[PDB]
Amino acid sequence: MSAKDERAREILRGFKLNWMNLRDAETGKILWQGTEDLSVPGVEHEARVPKKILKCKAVSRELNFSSTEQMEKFRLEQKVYFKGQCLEEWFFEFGFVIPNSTNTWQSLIEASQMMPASVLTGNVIIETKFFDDDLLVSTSRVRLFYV
Ligand SMILES: CCCCCCCN(CC1CCNCC1)S(=O)(=O)CCCCn1nc(C)c2c(C)n(-c3ccc(C)cc3)nc2c1=O
Repeated sequence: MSAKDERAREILRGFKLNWMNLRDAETGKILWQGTEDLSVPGVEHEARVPKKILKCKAVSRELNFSSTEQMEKFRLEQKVYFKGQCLEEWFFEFGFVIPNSTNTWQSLIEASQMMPASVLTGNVIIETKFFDDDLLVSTSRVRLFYV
């Protein structure tokens, strides 16, 4: 293959998403805790989160990942699909990743066009594109329910 395909596969085979917390950015209280690897591609993951998260002005997303491979510029492109059409796009950059390292990464998700939980629940899918700089490594998807 292009050998970039092989590098991308190398990075993916050595990557794990170990845990993720979603916090109310006002209090730090944990609204949702996940220990399963919801970055695995080729599946449609599901996350059931408390509907009150929709009333937080901001959510602090704190995750922990491991990577056997070095990355020059680990970053995410995330698309929020509502009823199959892109509603919002998020961009987050981690930067350099030491080979065989385990790293905690905090990002703030900030807010309007806010719809009720009954409308959003089961109709929101987050597509996450995992890049090292300009190299697309993987794409994973999670469907959100607001309970
Ligand atoms: C227009 C908005 C409509 C929809 C609601 C917006 C979403 N809301 C945001 C708040 C903001 C403040 N106003 C209220 C709403 S929300 O419901 O609180 C999201 C909680 C967090 C959503 N989330 N969930 C999971 C499970 C994620 C995973 C697995 N990965 C991931 C990371 C790295 C890799 C490699 C792969 C995947 N990233 C995830 C992620 O971002």
